[PDB]
Amino acid sequence: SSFSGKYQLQSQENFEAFMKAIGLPEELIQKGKDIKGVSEIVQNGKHFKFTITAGSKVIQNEFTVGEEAEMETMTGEKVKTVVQLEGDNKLVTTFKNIKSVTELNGDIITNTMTLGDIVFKRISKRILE
Amino acid sequence: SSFSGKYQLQSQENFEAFMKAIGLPEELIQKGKDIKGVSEIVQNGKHFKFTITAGSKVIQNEFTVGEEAEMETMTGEKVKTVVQLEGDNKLVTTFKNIKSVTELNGDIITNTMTLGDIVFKRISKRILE
Ligand SMILES: CCCCCCCCCCCCCCCC(=O)O
Ligand SMILES: CCCCCCCCCCCCCCCC(=O)O
Repeated sequence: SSFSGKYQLQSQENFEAFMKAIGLPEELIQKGKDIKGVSEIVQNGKHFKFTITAGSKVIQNEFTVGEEAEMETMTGEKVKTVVQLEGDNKLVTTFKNIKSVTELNGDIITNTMTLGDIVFKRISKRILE
Repeated sequence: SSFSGKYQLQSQENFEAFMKAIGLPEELIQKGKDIKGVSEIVQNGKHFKFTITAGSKVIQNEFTVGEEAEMETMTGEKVKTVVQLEGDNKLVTTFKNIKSVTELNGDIITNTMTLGDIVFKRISKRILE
């Protein structure tokens, strides 16, 4: 129903391979790979505000599902894409050659980002306030 | 008693003035000045692990109070300093020309950094888990 909340990263798979493939500087990969930070989502209907801790960067994006949005990626590049709702608990988007699926299951969020043969997967858990 | 917790930034003063004074690019200042993120402290006796959300950057430092440690600053520079514990609720250190005081009262942390005539103050509140 609602994605809103604060989520702490629990585990992730293939961070280094994915970050190398998108061209992140090696120095930012090494300092960011072991950080387990907190991301915050604010949902108002179809409108989303994301404050994402990804490695050693904080990225803030907003968008409305189904509307074209301009989004900052991990490299700082801005991309124009549309985020779709699949079901009621999955956000799905494509940009460049990446497919991103954000799936909510109770207190667990799983983000899966596929780039060619690399699947970068983040599992986070809702902070219970 | 214990600093351990996740702390969400509530308010801050002189973020822009401090970041300009230490040489951060205006681009990074504008990106980060409105972010109200979560920082995490883990205390075990004299040992502290910090995961700090500072603007658009996440910085992860670790130190034992009273021992010289290398700490990453906002500029990416690693400084060697000693942090001391004053009482049970104040962390005090000085590096370059900055004095930093981190004070815990109840569930509120007040961080005050003084650089010349600029007092950079951050007020953050413990997330009640
Ligand atoms: C679509 C690009 C957004 C920014 C790219 C950063 C790479 C990681 C994105 C994961 C954010 C998904 C939100 C769930 C919480 C989390 O995993 O932090
Ligand atoms: C002294 C090394 C750290 C350098 C980073 C400076 C940016 C502000 C640091 C304040 C963190 C203090 C912990 C309380 C929580 C917070 O304010 O995020």
